[PDB]
Amino acid sequence: VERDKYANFTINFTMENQIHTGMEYDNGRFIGVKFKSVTFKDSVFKSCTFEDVTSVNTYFKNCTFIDTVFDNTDFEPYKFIDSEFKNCSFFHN
Amino acid sequence: TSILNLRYESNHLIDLSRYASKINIGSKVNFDPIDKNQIQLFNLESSKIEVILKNAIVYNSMYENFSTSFWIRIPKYFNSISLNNEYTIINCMENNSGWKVSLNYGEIIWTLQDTQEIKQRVVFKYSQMINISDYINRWIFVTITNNRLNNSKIYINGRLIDQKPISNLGNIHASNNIMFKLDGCRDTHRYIWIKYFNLFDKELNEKEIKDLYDNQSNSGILKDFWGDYLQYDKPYYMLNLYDPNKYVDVNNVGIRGYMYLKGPRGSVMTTNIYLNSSLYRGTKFIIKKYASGDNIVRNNDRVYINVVVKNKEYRLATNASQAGVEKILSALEIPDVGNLSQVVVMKSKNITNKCKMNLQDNNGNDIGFIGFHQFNNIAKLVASNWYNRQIERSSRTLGCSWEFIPVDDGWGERPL
Ligand SMILES: [Cl-]
Ligand SMILES: [Cl-]
Ligand SMILES: [Cl-]
Ligand SMILES: [Cl-]
Ligand SMILES: [Cl-]
Ligand SMILES: [Cl-]
Ligand code: NA
Ligand code: NA
Repeated sequence: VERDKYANFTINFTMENQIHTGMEYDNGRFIGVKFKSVTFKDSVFKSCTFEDVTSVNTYFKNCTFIDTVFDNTDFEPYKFIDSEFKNCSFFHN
Repeated sequence: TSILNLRYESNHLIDLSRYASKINIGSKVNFDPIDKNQIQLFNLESSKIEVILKNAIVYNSMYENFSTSFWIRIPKYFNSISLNNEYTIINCMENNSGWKVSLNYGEIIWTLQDTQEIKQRVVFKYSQMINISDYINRWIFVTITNNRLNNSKIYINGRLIDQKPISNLGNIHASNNIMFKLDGCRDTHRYIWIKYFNLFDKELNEKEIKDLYDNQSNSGILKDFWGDYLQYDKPYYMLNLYDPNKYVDVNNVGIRGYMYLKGPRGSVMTTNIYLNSSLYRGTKFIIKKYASGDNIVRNNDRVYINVVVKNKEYRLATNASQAGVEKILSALEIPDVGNLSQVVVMKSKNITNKCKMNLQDNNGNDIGFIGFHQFNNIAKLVASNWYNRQIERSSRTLGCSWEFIPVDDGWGERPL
């Protein structure tokens, strides 16, 4: 449209050392993933799924999450900064 | 009694009062094809019903008492433009005099006003930062009564919420017509559900309202969580009122395994709008007809219960000849139930009770109401006749008290 966008994708194991900014992730799966010092800034997450995930020094800054599930995640308040959720389901850590 | 009685009959909405006032429906008013008396109004100029009253019963007095009754299903607010955006849904205001039902984030509001610039508001407030609401996206019975010598009263489900003084007023001259329409609503995807709209030429007392609550509740037809008729061949997520921070699961299919209550059921959350418990959780049930001979589930209807595991349809069953007081339930493959007990009598009342499924064998004997029990710290679904026994002369909440939740646009959670 006029924004960067990466959809219908399933990331299976590990993400390390990347600062992702300005992205829309449409229906992306993060399943069994380990995040290590990864940073998403100024991005949008739509109809995505977080499942059985681990996060070390990773952060979601100025991110809107829409229609996404966090299921068995290690996510804490201090990880999402100046944050926003919209119809997001939270299943337990 | 009624001077207005908006009811759907044949293929048209009408007034069942002698005054038989004329109703002007718009092109874009939706009727529930299962209960057409359930009316759906959109934020569109064409989504509007207008009642042109007979000039006699038009309110133009300073001492005549009146009341209005209706049921409403108000979907959850999803967006921030709807915080502090009061919007009128029913209007009998002519030159800022008359009355109106208005809505706003977490509120249903009533306003009267006279010809001389004085009003009064009564307000029922409800939260959306709450695990399980009685009021979000569920049919609630609203009744508003007025007495000119004292107060206006707002009752929800037969029970008084608030009362505010109106003795200071004031001759009120209301509109000659009532407009059912969302006016002033800044949320483009917004609607209400409305049904059973009544007007009365007096201030109803607190027993007349309970009675109207009990008759219009359609005791004799089971309901889902939201208040609509319970249906066959329709997936429902399950909510146990006794233990509501748990959802239903199956460890394994077959008489080998068991259905159980798993926790903790999570949350749904929109920032500054709502934080609720998740409702779309665990194994879905489907109520199957025993007698294939209308898909409305009624009191004492013998059924089966299907169960969805990993996308596949199974059967709720048990052996009641197993030793012990509670008979533990399993999800069986369907062509393999044999002569295990699976036939369930569905219960609306006795008298109303939230305990909905009474398990029987194939020779007419009660196995018990489906509920749950703790074994080795595993809350397994069981049937037991203790349930059927505590239901004598009590109406409290038990582990057999259930709620069926289908997916709905008013709730707006991601199904999974
Ligand atoms: Cl409430
Ligand atoms: Cl309340
Ligand atoms: Cl709220
Ligand atoms: Cl019911
Ligand atoms: Cl209900
Ligand atoms: Cl089986
Ligand atoms: Na509520
Ligand atoms: Na239903």
